[PDB]
Amino acid sequence: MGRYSVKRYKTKRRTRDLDLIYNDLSTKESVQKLLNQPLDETKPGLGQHYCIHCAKYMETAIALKTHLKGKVHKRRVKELRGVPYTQEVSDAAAGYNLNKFLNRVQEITQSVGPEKESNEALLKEHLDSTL
Amino acid sequence: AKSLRASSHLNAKSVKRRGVFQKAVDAREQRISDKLKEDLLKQKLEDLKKKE
Amino acid sequence: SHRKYEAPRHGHLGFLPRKRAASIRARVKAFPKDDRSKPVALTSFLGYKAGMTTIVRDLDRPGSKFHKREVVEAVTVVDTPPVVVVGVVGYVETPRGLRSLTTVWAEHLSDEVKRRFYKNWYKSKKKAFTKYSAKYAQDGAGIERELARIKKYASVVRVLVHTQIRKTPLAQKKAHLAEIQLNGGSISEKVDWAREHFEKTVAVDSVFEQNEMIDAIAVTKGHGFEGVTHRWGTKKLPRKTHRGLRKVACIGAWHPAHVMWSVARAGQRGYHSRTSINHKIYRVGKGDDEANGATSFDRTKKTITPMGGFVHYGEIKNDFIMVKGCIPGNRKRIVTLRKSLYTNTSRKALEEVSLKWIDTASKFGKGRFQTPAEKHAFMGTLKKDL
Amino acid sequence: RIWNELYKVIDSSDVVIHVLDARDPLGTRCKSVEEYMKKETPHKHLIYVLNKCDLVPTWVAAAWVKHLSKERPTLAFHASITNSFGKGSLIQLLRQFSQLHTDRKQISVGFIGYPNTGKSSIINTLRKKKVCQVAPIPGETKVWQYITLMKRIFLIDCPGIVPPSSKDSEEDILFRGVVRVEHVTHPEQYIPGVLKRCQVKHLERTYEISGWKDATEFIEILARKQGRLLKGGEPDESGVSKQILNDFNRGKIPWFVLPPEKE
Amino acid sequence: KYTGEGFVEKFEDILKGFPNINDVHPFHRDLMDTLYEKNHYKISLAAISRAKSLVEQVARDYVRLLKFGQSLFQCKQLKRAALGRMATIVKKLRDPLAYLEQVRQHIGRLPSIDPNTRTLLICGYPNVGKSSFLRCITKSDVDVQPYAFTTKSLYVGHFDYKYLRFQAIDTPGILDRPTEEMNNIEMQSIYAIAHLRSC
Amino acid sequence: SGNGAQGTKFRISLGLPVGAIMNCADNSGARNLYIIAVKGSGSRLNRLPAASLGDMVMATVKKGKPELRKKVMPAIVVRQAKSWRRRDGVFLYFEDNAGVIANPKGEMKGSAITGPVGKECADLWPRVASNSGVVV
RNA sequence: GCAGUCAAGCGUUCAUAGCGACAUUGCUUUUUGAUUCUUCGAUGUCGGCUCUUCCUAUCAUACCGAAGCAGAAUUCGGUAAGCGUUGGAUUGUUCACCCACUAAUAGGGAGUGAGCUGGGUUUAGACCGUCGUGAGACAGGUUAGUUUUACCCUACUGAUGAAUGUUACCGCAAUAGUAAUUGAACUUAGUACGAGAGGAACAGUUCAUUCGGAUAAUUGGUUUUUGCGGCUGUCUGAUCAGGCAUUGCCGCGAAGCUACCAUCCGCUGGAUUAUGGCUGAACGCCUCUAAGUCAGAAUCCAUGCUAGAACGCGGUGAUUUC
RNA sequence: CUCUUAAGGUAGCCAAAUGGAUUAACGAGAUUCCCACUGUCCCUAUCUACUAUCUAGCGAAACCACAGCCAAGGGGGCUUGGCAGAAUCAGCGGGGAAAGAAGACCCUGUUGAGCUUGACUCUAGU
RNA sequence: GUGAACAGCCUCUAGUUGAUAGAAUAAUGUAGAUAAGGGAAGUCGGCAAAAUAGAUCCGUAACUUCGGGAUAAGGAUUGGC
RNA sequence: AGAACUGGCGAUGCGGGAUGAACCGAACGUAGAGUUAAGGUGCCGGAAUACACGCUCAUCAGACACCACAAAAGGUGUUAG
RNA sequence: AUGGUGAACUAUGCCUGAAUAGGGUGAAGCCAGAGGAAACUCUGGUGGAGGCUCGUAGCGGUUCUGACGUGCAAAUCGAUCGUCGAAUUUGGGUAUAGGGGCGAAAGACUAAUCGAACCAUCUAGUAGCUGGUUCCUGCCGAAGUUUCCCUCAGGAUAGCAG
Ligand SMILES: Nc1nc2c(ncn2[C@@H]2O[C@H](COP(=O)(O)OP(=O)(O)OP(=O)(O)O)[C@@H](O)[C@H]2O)c(=O)[nH]1
Ligand SMILES: [Mg+2]
Ligand SMILES: [Mg+2]
Ligand SMILES: [Zn+2]
Repeated sequence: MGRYSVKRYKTKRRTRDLDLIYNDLSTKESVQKLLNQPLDETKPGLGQHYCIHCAKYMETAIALKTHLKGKVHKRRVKELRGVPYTQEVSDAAAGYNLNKFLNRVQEITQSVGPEKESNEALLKEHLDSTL
Repeated sequence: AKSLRASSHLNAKSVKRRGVFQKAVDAREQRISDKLKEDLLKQKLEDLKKKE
Repeated sequence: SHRKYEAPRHGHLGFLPRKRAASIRARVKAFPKDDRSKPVALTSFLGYKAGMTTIVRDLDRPGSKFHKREVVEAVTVVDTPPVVVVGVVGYVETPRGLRSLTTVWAEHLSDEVKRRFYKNWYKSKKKAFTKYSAKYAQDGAGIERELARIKKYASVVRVLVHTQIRKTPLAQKKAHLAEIQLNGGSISEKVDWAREHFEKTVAVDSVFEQNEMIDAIAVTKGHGFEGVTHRWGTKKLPRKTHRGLRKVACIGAWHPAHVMWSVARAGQRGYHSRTSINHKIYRVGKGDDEANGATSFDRTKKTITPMGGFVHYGEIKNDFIMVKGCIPGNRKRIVTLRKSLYTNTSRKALEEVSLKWIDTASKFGKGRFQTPAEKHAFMGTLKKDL
Repeated sequence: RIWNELYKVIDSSDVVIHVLDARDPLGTRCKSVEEYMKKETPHKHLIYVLNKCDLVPTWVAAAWVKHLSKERPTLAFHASITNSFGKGSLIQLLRQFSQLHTDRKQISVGFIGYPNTGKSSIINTLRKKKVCQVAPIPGETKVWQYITLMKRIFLIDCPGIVPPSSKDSEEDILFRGVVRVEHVTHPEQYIPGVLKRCQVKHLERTYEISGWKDATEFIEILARKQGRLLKGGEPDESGVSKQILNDFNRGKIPWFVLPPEKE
Repeated sequence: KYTGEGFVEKFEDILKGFPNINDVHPFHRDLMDTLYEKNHYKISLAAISRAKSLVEQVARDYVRLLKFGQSLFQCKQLKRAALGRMATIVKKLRDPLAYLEQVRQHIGRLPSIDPNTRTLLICGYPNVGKSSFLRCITKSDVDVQPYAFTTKSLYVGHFDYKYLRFQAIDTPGILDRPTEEMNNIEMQSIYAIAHLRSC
Repeated sequence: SGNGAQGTKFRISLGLPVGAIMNCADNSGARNLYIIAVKGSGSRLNRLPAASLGDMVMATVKKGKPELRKKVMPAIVVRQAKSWRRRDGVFLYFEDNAGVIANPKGEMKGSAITGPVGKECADLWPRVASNSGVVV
């Protein structure tokens, strides 16, 4: 209603949403594409220099390090731990395809979860080894 | 465009009025005129509840 | 000069002068003709409209892009408790106007009509058609002579009625009067009808049905003294202009040396008698016939009335008319519903409508649950219940 | 409004002179007026002045006066209130044109040309103080003014003139100082202009920067070195192109169009 | 000004409209000679091109006088003096405009033929048959009447063989002659056989 | 509507006015399209010709390939960002404003449209619906 | 315009004393659509926002007439002012131009110098140029610069109101105002018409443009409901519950108001114009006209819609006991 | 009396590092553009306080020939028409020799006094 | 007390609680705010608002009288325990 | 346009021309009666909706400035030569 | 014109007093370390310069279609802005006086007075032009034209009236 929440959360000034960040940290293709990339002319660090968590290009390699050691980073790293929230949750909570929601939670518990964690380990290795 | 008042259109419309398009109305008047008669007879029975 | 940029004016010169009406009750100005042949029929019913709600349907409009495809819309509910007939006036036609020359009354009349005729009920001895019915004793004779007059002369017959405001959730005790025209044939049939209907009552079905282009009049929503800018729709002068930005800047010229009747000024807004015409009846419900808000499609046994009632208004316990769009007027008024003035199969006024879901969610907030059963079920057991 | 101002000072003046940008004098000549002058007013004398003879090499100015002294007299010239060249040459030349018209009592002398060529500055370097206004922008003077020296001679200065030919073309009108660069819509598209005009060594010396391919690179590499870029993190195409097109016409980056080959 | 640009409109639509006889295509370039006469054609338009320029000149010269006009009378006379000159220029254009009006009517009514498509010419003496071939091979209304020069211009008709648009051309007929002089009617056919490709 | 637009165009809320940059969905290589006029627009005093979803607009490329720049061309809008009502009852809106460039007949330059094309735009123009991967 | 030429006529009578209509010849720059980049001293203020109305000398919409008008599109003309006529760029100036939408971007009048302004009135400051021995002024050019109503009468817009026995309810309608507009979709159709390219329209249907009158179901906006929660600083010993921060700030927020930023609705009877006709004279042919008469434009007068004469009018109710 | 066009290949010889005023810095100095941002605008809507408004007490001023409805004509009042019904309240900014800034901006005086010149007559000083 | 601060904000001692009131909550104003989508299309002119702002660390161009320009520009952060 | 003469107004009311410096009439003490001027006699408005002979129909006649201007002519409008 | 009175406002000089948070930058000098034959050339400190800089009180007065225009006010109020350690701000004392003073020069300022202050007198200064000019009745009743002074103004002169 008032001015702050308006001029952060307009439709124009929208961040990437956590579902798609979870799906880009899920598998080692979509990590390593975002880690490599081409040289873009537009984007801050001529591409490059990109936290996958906070979907955010930096200028320098140094101003990544200072980002990574910070509560603004650790904010999102907590938010991406659990099941990432989709329509299946808010449907199931009414009482409407539980079994698809339970089969999703089973696969995220068993198959996808430790895969996407074991990617984040390789991010923690890759970023700190490069920097 | 043609106006509301255009002679061609109002001469066209008057051919429609007469045919299928008044028959709808003159059925509906006969449907209501029944219900107005059947509305009385209820109230004439409601009198006969007291006349008993 | 010559303006140099042509542009339409602001506001209609037809609707003028833009003043307050004479009565919380727009008077009808015209009735349909008189096809001297048809069965006798009331031409207009008066109710109290008191609602607004949201109806979907599917719209079997052959041609349109929404054919065989479900549409949502807004519909207003006019509550319409049955009308009762208590006078007839005969108008003779003249080289001057139409003159009325005979009102006849129904022997006994309700407390309601009496209260109409009185400005201070809480004192008056209530002494009205007492002396009238006093005359009306003996073969009644005098009344028969006056009915005879009407039969003989007269070229329209108008029926006087009133309402049963004592049945509306509304609190004003005092009922209205009106006049309504009978359209069927001969003075004789008309007047005989009115006689064999004195003191009786006329429901809402027996003046209407589904699918019918009916037009409403009323005196309609006041906003008091208003500005030139939001009375005519004029522009606003740029910013921090001397002597105000909400006005017409230039109002005149060296000739004529007069402000003109056409230059959009400040004054009253709303409380005018308007006619809006061609509104389609959708659903005519009966205060007995429970499960109104239901449908052949819904079956979910529930009344039109929404949760916590309508707003500023009760609960619709009688013949209600639904319409579509918006009658002029605000909740609790009195809209008189005139039928058609003319055959009108603009092929719109023809498609037999079928409603697929009537909305009965709360209006005093954000709607979420139709029936309180729904609400409770969803929430589950709460605190003090159990 | 300005072509009216032109045909005034031709009609007023007794020797028109016609100043020429000593980078590219063939482009900056104009025909048209000279064709008019011979037909209508043969008694008006007419004479070129090459100036900006700083901004090309010494043989090139010497060549151009050779290739133009065929059709008309010509001076090679350079204008500064303090540190000039051709000043005593031009005074000497005018004082002759006076002494021919010994009846006349006075003799006005006009300064036709393209914009930004140095008419107002030449008037200043004759007077040896600041008399006309001047700027690096094209359209500085808007109307004529008489300026005396020697009593018997009066200088005049009209505003600059482009003749309205179909070609021309837009980039050709750019690369002599005529358009104020601020008002062009996409400057980026014209930069392949200055890459064509300039030698790459000179453009590499100036900014400074090292090598590339296409102008779209050259702007980017420049704009990242200049540090001249928008919020997050797009390199400034328009403004940096805008500044190159200025430095070109102002004479921060050296170029010159070649004379006709010798014989 | 406004009376000036009244004419300089009206003529410009003529000059822009008419087909520009050289730099068309040598078949058409010829054909319009053999109908309309190419010199009269080119002159008549060039007269209108000149008369365009004089009206502009008269407009621009008088308007420049009319800014020094010191009373209503002087100005009024200068105005009438401008519009009389324009009227005189246009009154001197009576013979070309009558000519062009009639070539416009005719040149609309020519058939379009593509030179570049597959065609076939249909040639010979008068009275042979070669219209009634064209009548029966294709859809076309061409007259079939027993005397010599019934057809006076190139008629056309199309037909599909092997899923492909052809075009027949019936063409009025030739006599043997001493061949330096043949008629504008006969010459159409000779230039049709000369310029066009085809069978 | 004019040429290309099949059937009756139906009303929705007017998002983009004149001089309003919107993205390019097709794969021609324009980055974003600056609106300069709206076809089938009225005339009122002081009103600005406003486009909406499924409307043809004249549009200059501001950033992109040098070939596509420096010339106006038609374009169909495929996402609005301002909300509009569907006649089945819901208001809705997309993440951002978007268009695709096209000839006056309504035939497309690009082979494929990225992102979700709006539903009204798909019904109105057939050749958009052919290049639409994602509808709605 | 100047200089002639022919000659229906004037010149009291009149051919050839002088004038003299309608026609008509002379160039003001090349007969082959080449360019022709010609922009050549307005010594006076207008230009624009807001808003109304009028004229018609009609740009568009309606109906007609004529054209080598086959369609399609267009040009020229007739009646016609009912109804529309836009969005921007450009002051090294715009007495204009361009490009874009559009059914169309017609021309004017009364303008809007006390409703508000930008240039110019326009003074005191200053600089540059020209002129003057100088004080100074001007062929110029550039920059900075306080006039501020209504509370009076009228007009305009809304709002009460004494008096015609009292008081109440229901009505009539003189007069005045009046409103709707434009486009394209399906179908007729890929038919008529055409060698082809291409290509309509009346019946029957569906949506939108501009305008208008409403309305708040729904979506959006707004919040002193200071409704609930939260945040900073300080203050009440702490919790609690609170105060102050010129509504302290942040989130959500019903109700109310409200938006082509939201939804609904906006007509059919008479008499005519141009023109097309009928019978039919004047005039033993003939003629749409003289008598008479049929059709026919978005026009006109009504229907419908708004107000209801506060010195226009009707019907009906009750009419005080000290 | 006779007389003036040589300099040649992307930067030249030269002169006491530079070839310069295309002068850094500073500016409530004048002007153009770009980003960001926005109710400037499309197109307006809503909210708060203090006014206005009604009441109690208190209570001025400008201005004022008389006045106060229009049309046409007479080289607000007269002539010819339209018309015209007490008493009033809130707004309003068209008109009112209703005012009011009213002076300005031109023209005329033999008139004022500020200033300047080989104007006339004197004069301090030298 | 907060804070870099005789800034602003809240308190103790001391000192005021004086300014004609009351009842409503129309238009127009004065002072002050917020606004979907677009983002200078407004205007003679981005006028006026909006945005930026404290501190720490990374980083900082042309030009220069070599002192400057420079808080250039542009980034990453900030509570509580 | 500049010269010459004679009237009218200025110092001057009154009747008529709907109204009016110069146009038509007109010798201003205060009253009464009669008769007229110019101009008028459908009604406004005092006085013939008099008498007589002709002419004219105008889809905005004319009732006049007249001895002019738009003017010279266009018409299958009417009458007399 | 004569003769007086003003520096309490304000202009400048002089004598004597008083007043001006907290930040940013970091000049010479000096110390240590690293190169050098020396001159000195790099690194880290220290030090605290400047008609330097952000910015309080102070002094000022840019901008706003600001508020208010018989106002709170014969110059105020609100917001925004300039400057803020010195060519700074300011109290008292003291000097300069009118055709003069004083002036970082605007003809600024000299007690709401300034291209020449204020007060009294000569003085009822001067009238070209403007405005006004006081009872009744009766009788008589004009003139706007020549002519010359070189002309316009200023007039002389004839004519008209009793
Ligand atoms: N190097 C060099 N530069 C010059 C010379 N003359 C002029 N310039 C530059 O050219 C620019 C333009 O000078 P102007 O005299 O205004 O040119 P202009 O068009 O005659 O000026 P206006 O008459 O006012 O239009 C100035 O900024 C000078 O710096 C020259 O001889 N040598
Ligand atoms: Mg210049
Ligand atoms: Mg044959
Ligand atoms: Zn991160």
